[PDB]
Amino acid sequence: MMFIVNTNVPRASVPDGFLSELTQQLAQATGKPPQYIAVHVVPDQLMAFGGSSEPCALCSLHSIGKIGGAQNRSYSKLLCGLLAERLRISPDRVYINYYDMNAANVGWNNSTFA
Amino acid sequence: MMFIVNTNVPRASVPDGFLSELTQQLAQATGKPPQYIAVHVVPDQLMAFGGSSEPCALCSLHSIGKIGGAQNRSYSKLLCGLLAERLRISPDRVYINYYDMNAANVGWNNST
Amino acid sequence: MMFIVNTNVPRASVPDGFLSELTQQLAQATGKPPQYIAVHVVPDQLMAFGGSSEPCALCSLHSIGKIGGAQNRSYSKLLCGLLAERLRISPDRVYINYYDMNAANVGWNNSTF
Repeated sequence: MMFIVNTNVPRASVPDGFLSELTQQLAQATGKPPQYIAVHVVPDQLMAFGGSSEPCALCSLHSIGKIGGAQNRSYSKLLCGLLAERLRISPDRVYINYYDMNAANVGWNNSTFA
Repeated sequence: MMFIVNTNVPRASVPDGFLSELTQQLAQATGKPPQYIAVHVVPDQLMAFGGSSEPCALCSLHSIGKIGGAQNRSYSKLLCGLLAERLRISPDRVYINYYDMNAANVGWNNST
Repeated sequence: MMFIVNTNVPRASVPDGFLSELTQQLAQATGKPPQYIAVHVVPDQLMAFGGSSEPCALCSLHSIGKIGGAQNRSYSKLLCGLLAERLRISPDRVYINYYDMNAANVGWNNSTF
């Protein structure tokens, strides 16, 4: 599983420990063991949301399964909550794209997961 | 809706106002209200297009609907035109990937 | 075809020829002429893989065709081999997402394919 956050919040506002927090909370919310979980945060980006350059984030969560209607609602509350508390980004200036990956289309260590 | 541009053009070649321009043009071209449009530009990238390091761009347009055959053609003309006039990138060195997102797979404001 | 690598390896550890090597190897592996292949490498990223900040990569390969079960297994070998030799990333710390793109959903040169 992979979680990516792109944000115009400066690097200095990302707390020490944020990646660890994300890895642990995602493991807890999805049930995936943390060992299979990757996390990627990209600060200081040039972006706009609704024409405004106030703090925002564009994110993506890729997973083989564990994606659907109810789950994604629950992840969006979790992740917007984390972005608001830790990076001070308003939840209405966050988008998160969810991707249910086919195991045949995910490579890892010289093979795929199919 | 979100539009992302990754390019090897340096930051100083991105005009002031380019993100506002993109937002307004995408609203006009797609009919989405501008308040739902997010834009993201990433300059100074390490990339190659066809083995060459001359100016290029790799882009993505994600939208809940408003994606399809004719529409994507029309967006590619708009967007390549913008990248050419504004960033001086040749249209034959631009790729744009279009994604029709399911509303159930887009989170926003604590929900989907 | 486009291939993107995001990694926490610093920019100075990415060999200057890496982008061209990727282009050429992908052309050979997929049969796409190299003039159609774009490559993008993003170093110095803030990332973790399994909670650990040791070298890792998150990658994507997008292509109109040339994507499927067997092909993707083959590309993962090719690309883990390259990342291991050139960026010294362990292959068990690489994810690659593969995307078979509809030609209608790829723009290029003012139109789509």
